[PDB]
Amino acid sequence: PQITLWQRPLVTIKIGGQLKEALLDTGADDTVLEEMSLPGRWKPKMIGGIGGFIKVRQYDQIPIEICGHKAIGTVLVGPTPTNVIGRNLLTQIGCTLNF
Amino acid sequence: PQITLWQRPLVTIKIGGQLKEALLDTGADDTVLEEMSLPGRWKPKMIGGIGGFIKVRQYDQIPIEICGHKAIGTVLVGPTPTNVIGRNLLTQIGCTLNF
Ligand SMILES: COC(=O)N[C@H](C(=O)NN(CCC[C@@]1(O)Cc2ccc(cc2)C/C=C/CNC(=O)[C@H](C(C)C)NC1=O)Cc1ccc([C@H]2C=S=CC2)cc1)C(C)(C)C
Ligand SMILES: [Cl-]
Ligand SMILES: [Cl-]
Ligand SMILES: [Cl-]
Repeated sequence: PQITLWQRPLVTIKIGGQLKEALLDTGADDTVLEEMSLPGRWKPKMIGGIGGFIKVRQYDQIPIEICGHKAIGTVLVGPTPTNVIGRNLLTQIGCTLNF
Repeated sequence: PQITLWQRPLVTIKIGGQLKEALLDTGADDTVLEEMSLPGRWKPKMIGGIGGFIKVRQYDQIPIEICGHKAIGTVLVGPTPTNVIGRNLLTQIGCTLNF
């Protein structure tokens, strides 16, 4: 698809069999979701945003569908204000910025 | 241009007679720059991201040039950890996400 930016670029993702809404964010290195359960072991990560730093749980090699495009990669889980899909997954689904 | 997302999508902007580097951020409603002087009226605003909120000054109708493309819009100025170009200016240079 081609997504213009007059509204927030919110898309449906699927992860762990569940649909969620998430924001496609080219300004984010990483993908970070609101509290949820994921399988396996996690590692610690501190990520920085506009307001400061939060601690999140890092899960690797997680399957996630983004607008129907399949990806498998690192998902961070923590107290984010919204679900955000960052460049780690945007690259997997072949996203670019164009003007 | 077509901008890949293997790396952070940094561009040069011209604003208030200054050249600055900024991040093209489809997840940002607003454009926020580190402390700088701008002409004209402003009003205070709180903006939120990962890590919580910061207080910024909101300047309206500011001319900016981004990768050779002229636009005009609201620019927020304050203690942001990095310069971000948000959707309010990305729309004006005809920037889209594609995959
Ligand atoms: C390299 O680290 C990162 O990629 N951080 C990422 C990130 O925050 N990077 N930044 C992109 C902006 C994040 C976000 O689009 C992400 C975002 C957060 C909240 C919301 C939407 C989108 C809902 C709140 C509504 C309105 N909020 C915003 O639109 C704000 C803008 C006012 C900035 N939008 C955002 O803050 C900008 C940003 C980049 C770097 C840094 C750091 C540099 S040094 C320490 C931090 C801070 C902010 C992230 C998501 C993993 C925490
Ligand atoms: Cl990844
Ligand atoms: Cl504007
Ligand atoms: Cl358009």
